[PDB]
Amino acid sequence: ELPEDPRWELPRDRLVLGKPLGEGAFGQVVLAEAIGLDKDKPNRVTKVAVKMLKSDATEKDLSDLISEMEMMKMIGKHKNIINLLGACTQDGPLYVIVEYASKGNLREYLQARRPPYNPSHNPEEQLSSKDLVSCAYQVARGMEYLASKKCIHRDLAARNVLVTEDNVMKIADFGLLPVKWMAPEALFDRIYTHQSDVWSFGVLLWEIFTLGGSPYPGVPVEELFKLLKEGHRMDKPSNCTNELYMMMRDCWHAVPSQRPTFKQLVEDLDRIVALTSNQE
Ligand SMILES: C=CC(=O)Nc1cccc(CN2C(=O)N(c3c(Cl)c(OC)cc(OC)c3Cl)Cc3cnc(NCCCCN(CC)CC)nc32)c1
Repeated sequence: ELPEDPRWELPRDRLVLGKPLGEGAFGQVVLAEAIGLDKDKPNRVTKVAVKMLKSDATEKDLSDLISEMEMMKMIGKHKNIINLLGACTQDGPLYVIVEYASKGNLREYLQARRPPYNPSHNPEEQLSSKDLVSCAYQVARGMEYLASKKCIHRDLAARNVLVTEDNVMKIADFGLLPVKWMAPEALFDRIYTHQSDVWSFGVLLWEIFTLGGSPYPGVPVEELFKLLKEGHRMDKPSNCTNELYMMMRDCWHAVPSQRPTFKQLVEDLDRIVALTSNQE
């Protein structure tokens, strides 16, 4: 069986399992309430997300779940990633307990906040110019942290960033459609690096300032890798500054070594957030 780890072990009865949050590839996720997660305050209830194996699951799904958990232990804590909070490993089925993000993925969040095409049946308040740039900064901070711990994401996109109740951006699914976020060298040669994540961040920036737009709209998968070699880049979003468009373009450098780092992107975005007003 799985060995115990008392750094992360929470008893099974301390977890009140709630409604489904989504069905992942490795397993199913559910909303839950953890009693006495902070052992200093044992009478408190904390809303958490809980990952478990599906009904029709195999030995490969178990080892991938265990690998994700163990990877999350090593990477450590940061405000702008989904953090490991605990695990139930002993009594029966494996539960992996992580932070909960009540507002869902960044793409749907942004799409819902478009002016009333807005696909949501429940629209929300429009995001200011400073809010959009702040979102990019936080996502860059998370990636800066992940990169500093030698973690290569391999699928950074607005759909894999989650948003908390307090509107904190959190990188999701980092311890493991998609071709349009891949750098040419990842798409062609399967070479994933921190620089290929930087390319992906550029597509994520374009998602932010299109309020969750589909990149390369109407472009087939077969056409894209040719068009990227020819030097095609996405045009500036209608409601985007030239500075922020230049940042996307720098992320989309054909030569990987010429892309900025997340360290530098965080510094550039820090300056732009200060220079951007809330009145816009
Ligand atoms: C819009 C849906 C949406 O974004 N769904 C979604 C997207 C990605 C991931 C999930 C499921 N889930 C994980 O996989 N997460 C996750 C993550 Cl990101 C992870 O990467 C490090 C590792 C995990 O297990 C080890 C889990 Cl469970 C945690 C999580 C946190 N908050 C939510 N809120 C949905 C709260 C969504 C509730 N919505 C109403 C139906 C709000 C619009 N969902 C989480 C759901």
